[PDB]
Amino acid sequence: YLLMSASITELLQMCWPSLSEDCVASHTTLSQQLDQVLQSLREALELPPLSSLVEQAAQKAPEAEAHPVQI
Amino acid sequence: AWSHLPHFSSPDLVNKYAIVERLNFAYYLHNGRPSFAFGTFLVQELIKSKTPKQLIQQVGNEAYVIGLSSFHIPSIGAACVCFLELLGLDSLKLRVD
Repeated sequence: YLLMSASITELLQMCWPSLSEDCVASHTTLSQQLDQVLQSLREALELPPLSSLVEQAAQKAPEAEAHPVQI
Repeated sequence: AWSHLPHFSSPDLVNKYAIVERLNFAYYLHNGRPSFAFGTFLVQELIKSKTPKQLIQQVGNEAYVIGLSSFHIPSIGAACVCFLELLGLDSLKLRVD
């Protein structure tokens, strides 16, 4: 699994939770997903107060349903 | 009174100082003989473990001590991990250390 994801004493001293069958790739996928999300998160959220909210409230409902932040 | 001509093994003295030892698992672990380590440990002790829970806990304590002894060296650490896994206990205390 380590080799495939990349695609002994090398491993048996790392610090994933347990050496069970799934947990390794499970954590790898979880961490990668959280990072790939939060990166685009900060990217979007980095983009008048009342005025801005008023304008954002003047669009079409289907458009508002696809708010990238909400997305 | 040493009546008998004694030597390096005077019978009464030999009893007075008969102190024998068996090849304890530290031999394999300290060398690093994992599967043989567990297997010989079982051969000597598993049957001999009249208190399997108590003996298992004691062996675990020994394993933790041994592992902590050798932080820098890689081979000792790997052996510690394998022996803990073959023991049947948690594999996070030694790794955390």
